[PDB]
Amino acid sequence: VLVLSQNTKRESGRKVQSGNINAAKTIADIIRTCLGPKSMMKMLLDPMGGIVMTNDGNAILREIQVQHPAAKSMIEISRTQDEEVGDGTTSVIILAGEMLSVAEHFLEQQMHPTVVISAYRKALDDMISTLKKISIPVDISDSDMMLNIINSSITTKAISRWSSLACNIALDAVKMVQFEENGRKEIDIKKYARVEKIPGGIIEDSCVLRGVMINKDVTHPRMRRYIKNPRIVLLDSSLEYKKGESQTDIEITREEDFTRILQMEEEYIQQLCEDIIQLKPDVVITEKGISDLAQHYLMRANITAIRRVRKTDNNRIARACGARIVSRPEELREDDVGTGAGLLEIKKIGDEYFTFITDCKDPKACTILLRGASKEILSEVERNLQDAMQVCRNVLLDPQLVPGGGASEMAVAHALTEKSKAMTGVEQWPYRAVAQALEVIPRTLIQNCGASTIRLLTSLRAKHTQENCETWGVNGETGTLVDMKELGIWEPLAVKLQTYKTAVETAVLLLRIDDIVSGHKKK
Amino acid sequence: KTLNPKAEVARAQAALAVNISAARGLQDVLRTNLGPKGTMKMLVSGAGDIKLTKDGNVLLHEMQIQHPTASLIAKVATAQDDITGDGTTSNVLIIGELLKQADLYISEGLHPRIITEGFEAAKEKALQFLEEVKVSREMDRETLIDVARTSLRTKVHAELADVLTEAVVDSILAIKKQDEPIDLFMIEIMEMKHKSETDTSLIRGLVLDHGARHPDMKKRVEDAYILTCNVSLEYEKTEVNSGFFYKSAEEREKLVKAERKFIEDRVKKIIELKRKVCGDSDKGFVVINQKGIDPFSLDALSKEGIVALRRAKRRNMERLTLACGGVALNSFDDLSPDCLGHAGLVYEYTLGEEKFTFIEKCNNPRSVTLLIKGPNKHTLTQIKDAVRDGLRAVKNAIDDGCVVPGAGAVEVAMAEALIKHKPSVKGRAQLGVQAFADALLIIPKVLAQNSGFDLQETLVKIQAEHSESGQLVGVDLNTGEPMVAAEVGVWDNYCVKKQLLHSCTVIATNILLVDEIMRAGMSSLKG
Amino acid sequence: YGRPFLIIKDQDRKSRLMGLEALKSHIMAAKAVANTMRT
Amino acid sequence: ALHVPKAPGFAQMLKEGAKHFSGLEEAVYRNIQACKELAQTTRTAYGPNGMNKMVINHLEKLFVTNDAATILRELEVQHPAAKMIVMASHMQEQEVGDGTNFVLVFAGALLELAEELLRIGLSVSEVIEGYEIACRKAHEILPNLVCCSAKNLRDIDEVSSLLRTSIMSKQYGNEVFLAKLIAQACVSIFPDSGHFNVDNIRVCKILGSGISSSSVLHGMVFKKETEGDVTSVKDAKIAVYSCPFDGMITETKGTVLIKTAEELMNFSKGEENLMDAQVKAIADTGANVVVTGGKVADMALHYANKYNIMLVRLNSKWDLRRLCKTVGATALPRLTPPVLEEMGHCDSVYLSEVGDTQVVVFKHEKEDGAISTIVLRGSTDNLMDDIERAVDDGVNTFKVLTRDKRLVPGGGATEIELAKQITSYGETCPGLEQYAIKKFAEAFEAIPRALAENSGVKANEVISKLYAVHQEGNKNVGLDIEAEVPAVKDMLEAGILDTYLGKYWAIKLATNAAVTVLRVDQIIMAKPA
Amino acid sequence: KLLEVEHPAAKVLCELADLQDKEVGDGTTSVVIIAAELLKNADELVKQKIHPTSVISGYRLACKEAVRYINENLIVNTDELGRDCLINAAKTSMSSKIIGINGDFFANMVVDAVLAIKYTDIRGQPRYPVNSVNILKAHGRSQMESMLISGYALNCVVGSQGMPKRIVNAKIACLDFSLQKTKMKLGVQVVITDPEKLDQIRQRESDITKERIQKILATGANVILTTGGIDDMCLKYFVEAGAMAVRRVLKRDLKRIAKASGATILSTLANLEGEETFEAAMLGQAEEVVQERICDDELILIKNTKART
Ligand SMILES: Nc1ncnc2c1ncn2[C@@H]1O[C@H](COP(=O)(O)OP(=O)(O)O)[C@@H](O)[C@H]1O
Ligand SMILES: Nc1ncnc2c1ncn2[C@@H]1O[C@H](COP(=O)(O)OP(=O)(O)O)[C@@H](O)[C@H]1O
Ligand SMILES: Nc1ncnc2c1ncn2[C@@H]1O[C@H](COP(=O)(O)OP(=O)(O)O)[C@@H](O)[C@H]1O
Ligand SMILES: [Mg+2]
Ligand SMILES: [Mg+2]
Ligand SMILES: [Mg+2]
Ligand SMILES: [Mg+2]
Repeated sequence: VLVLSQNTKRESGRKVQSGNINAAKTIADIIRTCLGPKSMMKMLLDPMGGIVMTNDGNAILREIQVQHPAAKSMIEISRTQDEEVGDGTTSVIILAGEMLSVAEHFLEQQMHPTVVISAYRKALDDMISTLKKISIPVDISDSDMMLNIINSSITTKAISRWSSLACNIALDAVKMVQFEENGRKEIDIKKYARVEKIPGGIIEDSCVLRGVMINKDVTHPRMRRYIKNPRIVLLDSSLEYKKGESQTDIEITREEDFTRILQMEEEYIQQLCEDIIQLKPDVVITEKGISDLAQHYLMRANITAIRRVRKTDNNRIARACGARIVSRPEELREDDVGTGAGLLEIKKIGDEYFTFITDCKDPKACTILLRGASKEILSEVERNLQDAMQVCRNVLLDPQLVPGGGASEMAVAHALTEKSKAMTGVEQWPYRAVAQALEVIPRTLIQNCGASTIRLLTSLRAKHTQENCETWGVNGETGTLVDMKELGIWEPLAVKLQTYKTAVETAVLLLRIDDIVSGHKKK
Repeated sequence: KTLNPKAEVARAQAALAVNISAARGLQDVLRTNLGPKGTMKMLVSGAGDIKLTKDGNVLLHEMQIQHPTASLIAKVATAQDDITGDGTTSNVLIIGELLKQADLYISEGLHPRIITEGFEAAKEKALQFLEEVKVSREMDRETLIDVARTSLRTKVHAELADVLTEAVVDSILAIKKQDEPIDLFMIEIMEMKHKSETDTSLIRGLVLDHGARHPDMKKRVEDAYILTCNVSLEYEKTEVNSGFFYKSAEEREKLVKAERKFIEDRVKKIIELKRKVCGDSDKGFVVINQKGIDPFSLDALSKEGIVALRRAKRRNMERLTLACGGVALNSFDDLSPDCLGHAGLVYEYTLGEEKFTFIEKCNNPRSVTLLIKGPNKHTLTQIKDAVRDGLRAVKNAIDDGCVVPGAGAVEVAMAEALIKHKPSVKGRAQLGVQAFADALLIIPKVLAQNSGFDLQETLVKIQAEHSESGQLVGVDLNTGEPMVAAEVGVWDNYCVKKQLLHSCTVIATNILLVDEIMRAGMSSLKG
Repeated sequence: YGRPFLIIKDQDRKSRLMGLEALKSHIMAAKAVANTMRT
Repeated sequence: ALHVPKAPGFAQMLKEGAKHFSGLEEAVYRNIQACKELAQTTRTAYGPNGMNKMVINHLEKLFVTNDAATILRELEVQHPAAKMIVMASHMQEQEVGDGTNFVLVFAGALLELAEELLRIGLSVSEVIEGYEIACRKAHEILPNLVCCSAKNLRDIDEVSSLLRTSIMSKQYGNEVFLAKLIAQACVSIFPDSGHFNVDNIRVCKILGSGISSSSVLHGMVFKKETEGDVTSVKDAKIAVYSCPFDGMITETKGTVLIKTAEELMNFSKGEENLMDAQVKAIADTGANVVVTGGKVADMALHYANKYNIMLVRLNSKWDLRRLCKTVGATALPRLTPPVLEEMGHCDSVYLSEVGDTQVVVFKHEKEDGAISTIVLRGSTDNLMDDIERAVDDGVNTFKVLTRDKRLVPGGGATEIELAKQITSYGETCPGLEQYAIKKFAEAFEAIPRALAENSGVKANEVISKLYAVHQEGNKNVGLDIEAEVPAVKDMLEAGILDTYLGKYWAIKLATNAAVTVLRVDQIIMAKPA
Repeated sequence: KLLEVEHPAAKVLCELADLQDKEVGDGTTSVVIIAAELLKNADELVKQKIHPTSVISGYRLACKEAVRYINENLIVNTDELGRDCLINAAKTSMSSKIIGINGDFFANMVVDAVLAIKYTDIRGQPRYPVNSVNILKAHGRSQMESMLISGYALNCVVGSQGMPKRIVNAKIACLDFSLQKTKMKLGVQVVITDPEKLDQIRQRESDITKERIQKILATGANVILTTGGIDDMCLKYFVEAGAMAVRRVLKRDLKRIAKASGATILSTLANLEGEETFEAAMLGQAEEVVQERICDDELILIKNTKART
């Protein structure tokens, strides 16, 4: 055997592009099942042994093992779109699939891909310009408008019957998450809105607590359980005698040295306890363990101690109360004492103790409590709440509104068709081809609704030809041409812009591959 | 199929048929346990353990079935069980009946959205009817007794059921306070494999699972004190690595005699406290320690007449404090006589190899202990499960200010309301309302089938007796004749039924909207 | 990637030699035969 | 993990080894993709500028042809969607004989243009109705584009000018000589009152020099030898005998019975005397060559060589009848002297050899006669097979022209004109069939696009120029071939003429195959044996 | 490089392309194609009964003549416009990539980055060092929104959540030692002989670090970068003092920051005597150090300073 390489398979030509287009079309046809309010839910089985029952476009695509590089690139771009804006995970995939399917008509007509990529970029620029021109501003001080926007954004999920409370929950969460520190920086992180999932109860018992909810219990039953206005303090160091990493040895030759050391240990413990109970606290929250002597001292001083906590939980408690974590007990000072509490009641939710810190002055971190049936319903509700919060944050970051459904797509298509008459050369056919490719979303919505596209498509095309007819969409519930100004369906502009940019980038990346090399074993 | 050849995916009709078949199977399997006239099942594990239980949750968990819908149903049943109390078999029954009624209309050519809307409307109507039909009561001793009897009648026979009802009622009345919710984790459930099951009684106190260790100790004290503590009485070493260095045998003996002086101080302090409290040979002293005790300290305590118990659980620190009224101190700083407890009878019992400790005769105890006796392990487990279910039912009836009659008159009233409400709804929701009304009447059908009477004729007679009257005509299980449910002594719950209906509606909505069971995972066949 | 093409039937079993080595081997074989048939 | 079960109804009783495709995605779309992949294979070999293809079957053979029929026959397709197209191509080749790749391309284009309609929403019924209406319109407008007819059929200066277009599409370069040879062979065998047979042309492959060394022969040839010593025969009187040249015996098993010595001594003498008498009586009628069709004997051969009688032995059960029909003689099942009306008058019967191969040439000096034989010369079997296939295609085209003397402008102007007329007629058609009509009109542009792709020019510019020329007023203007610049050229002045009935039958069969494929809903297969 | 071929000529061509990319970076395939064509042309001469030495000599002579002829076709860069020539060269170099169409902004950004990263030698010819600009990769919008950040960008997050994320006119203090507690060496053991000294030793073990932190922050520092680990006590001290602290920083990034801001990396606090002190003359002065979130992840950016750009 005398060959150059081993177990190598090289394939070039139009076959690679054909296979990539076929894989993209298959992915688009698979993901097109979940679109519009008249869609259905799926069920995935992870190799671990659980049950994944949801309707999001990213949660279903992440549980599918594939082998084609095009499918992997589609999964990657879908995950990036889901991690960027949060919403619009299926529309981008459908648009990319349609754009790659309508691109094979020119590849068979001895057309060079460079002109195709140039036309794609020129169409993307015009689409971005049109979307920025048709931008409609909106005020952020109106709560009814924000509630209507959230309801129209979450009208597709299974919370279509409970959005009357989920909208207010998301609004309160967004209002409590926004915090301004030092300078002119206004960050909106999502690591402080902890979502708890407790099985049982009805879905109407969910609310937003002004604080947090730690699943712990008191160390001793003699401590208090209901305090009016306590002084919750925080700690970091352990409350026990530990060894040293400096390799120390205590060589003793007398007889009372053991008793002296045992007494000095208790004296140091009592000194540390006295240094802790210096500004008269009430509730001590530490991250490590607490010995029995410290617990007895805190019980004698009528102090409540909680052990074994997390760093995120401690940060949330400090943000809700208004204090800071102190490592050394000798440097407690005064400003580090949290006095933002108002209620400390420990209840039992199904043979399990829970800590509740409700009623605060100005809390900046809340914990959403969800009560459902099993775990899949709770996970779906949490995902819907996270999507609603992301949509609200994207709307607050950019006060722009565009008509959703299919009015904006038809308006952009008409604007591109009215401007394509001035172009000439080989950059006119792909422009007009991708100008009509944006109608894949309304066609799919009509097919999923009443399944009568051959009439509604031309009815919407003949209507958008007029002047003041750019906000006419298709109702997914009934199936008639209605105005978007009276229906109340709106969507942000940043999400649509990100979707269009991701679709164009994916089409450009996939329209420049004509070789597959596999069999080098990496190293 | 084109991207993953080793992946099994089903369409909509196939998945719907599979789900309907699984629901029908789970309904036909768990159908002989409804009512007290049901049958008993025997479960044998892989190790050869016989379990004789009658609960629906345990029977569904120990049935060896691998299916996603079955797993979801088991999870929902476990959630209902550990949230409310009793309501596992009826949940699966109503879920299966609703799924069958939905598939009956879907196969003819309908849409699941209209069926879901009709089911939601019927659930709202049933909730309104249950909220407008519930009667308020004061919940006296007879009401709780009747509720516990009705809850425990579907577990054992008659004598054991009444005994367990009386024991649960007495324990609840003993752990009852003037305000605040009823806190659990107070009634200790101890099982003993001796005598029979008819000797089940409630002990006003605490029963430990271990006794004394020193043979030269007192076994029965007529009057002693209770000392609850968790200090260490063993040879504890320092945190830092130390070392002893002597010269001759005298220095070694002196170091040996001096190294055991830390526990000697505590022993002397305890002896002085006991001598100050008692004094003469008339009272006793019991020391309850959570950690181990050295043999030297045990001998020193036995030399004076002290019965100490080592290695105890953490939950016993609160029960003893609530029963006797002592103080669970950790250190020997302010050793005051007021931090002790009062006892009445401290005697142990030997059962072959194990040892017990009974603390009876208390002043005002707040945490009693239920004594369970059984000749076998499966009988003990069944009695414990029945006691837990009865306690949960009593707690649910006490926490609520209303009572719902049992039997099946509530289901008949809900079906009548749904039948009278469908013409008032527009659209195609009338079929969904009719299906929901027909699915709610499955409780009397199973209750009458397991007894030994007819089903259609019994339902017709019940409907005829309920339409012409205005009372809650229940279903009898003795002669089959229609009788009153809220007059004999059959009761149930309101929040439990509400949660059951909510879970059934949620399961129906989740099943009627899922029509694709794709499985695209890793087979993990490498190597 | 230069993929090898099949020319002669069963090429992975036969062996081909140049010419000078074959002539040298033939001369050596003839010399050995003459030395054996010499006594 | 968790495993899902099967559907309790039909999937459980489906039995392993079989398949089921009830959905439109896993059936109609799969068949459309298979047909597209099949059409994308034999697409570069359509026009005269297309290359050949070397296909090897499982019999370890060699087939380097260019027609799509041979490629589809030597492919062994395991797909019904492509099997239907293969059967349609075989039927078209059996009917006409010059319209397989065109039918395949038309069916592929129709399926590709109907897939998008089915995807956007057009159902199968409306698409089928629109396709049928467009096919009827094309069949009605087709007889309106003739403007060309054949005058005489026996003129050598006219037949070779018609089949040259069909020969050039199969053999580019050397076509004038082949056309002249085919015209001469058709003229030498042309009878009267029509009735042209396809079995009157015999092809002979002889490995010789080049292609220009080939010629025609007015008669028949056989690759055998002479049993006797007689070779050069002037006035040959052929006497064909279907019975073997030997002594006739009894059908029933019977032996000879001899007792005395006189019979044992006179049996062989009488047998030889009777054989000599029969040989003398056979040669007394004037026969110069005896062509038998069975086993010969030694004594009979010696007696024939003694009286100078040429013996030709051959067994094929078809060549004997062909020679009898050529020389005008009848077969005799017995060894009896023939009559004057049962004699085979020839011209020159000799034994020569060409290309190191002994052959018996039966050349006749008559201009008419019966059948002829075309001798092929070459150095490769594939080239000889290609030349034979081209000769057969030319003979089929001549037969079609004799059956129907109507001509249509070839190249690509007829398809463009038909598409333009269909688009103009479908503009005034209300309803939902206008989309199907416009899609059927777009399928006619696949021929000029394929021609431009095979030539090496821009297809879009060629199509635009052809449409502009057709809209200006010219109708018989196709696409130029001998020009690297994408331009236009007249088809009537050049001489690019093809048959009309053949194209009509091809379009009809293509539409039939298209509607048959579209009528297929679900697919139910079993397990291979 | 990622081909793995077991042929000697293939490995030779691969190492030649690698050397060409390491010495220059552009034109890695053209040289290989030219070498393959030269080998194919020389094979025909070898097959024509020609000695390889004469062919090699002729190839060397032709290469020398071509090299001597290239100097005849040269164009002075200073005689043209400069900026336009650089833009055209960048667009030509980026013409065979994925950003060939959008080459009007990327070329200008590259030219601006090259003009900003300009180092002077020993009073002679100006130098243009590369591989110093931090090219970060983060998924988000399109490629046209990738602007140029005038300054530095670190790929690390803040230590404690209680530290501010926006400090105006801060002081960059580069350190090359871990901020942890004191620990003795292997040859220095602790033998406690009196019980009245173990507590004092345990207290001093933290008091030394506390005094070191107080002496470090005595000059009024706000930005402190530590390449090693930072304990919880140091984090609490930095939070109480009101200053940022970044742990686990690369050495090259710290060197680039110290060179841009003019600071000096101090591996220890010792001086010319026997006392650990800290001066204020070796503190890098920055401007606005704001932490921005780039798609579910944050990163600290440093703007322009006062030493270099
Ligand atoms: N009630 C409605 N009315 C009009 N348009 C809707 C409605 N619900 C959803 N849509 C449209 O359907 C599209 C898909 O939305 P959805 O399926 O919720 O998420 P994704 O955009 O990720 O697919 C959106 O672009 C939206 O404009
Ligand atoms: N003594 C009784 N008289 C009338 N009905 C009864 C009696 N005991 C049980 N039932 C009925 O049997 C049904 C099943 O009860 P059970 O199996 O104990 O719990 P679950 O209701 O959770 O299945 C109840 O709905 C109740 O109405
Ligand atoms: N000289 C020519 N110039 C242009 N086109 C030609 C010429 N000769 C043949 N053709 C084209 O070739 C096609 C037929 O080619 P061929 O594959 O040999 O037969 P078939 O009709 O069976 O496909 C005709 O449609 C005709 O347009
Ligand atoms: Mg959405
Ligand atoms: Mg029960
Ligand atoms: Mg032909
Ligand atoms: Mg380059």
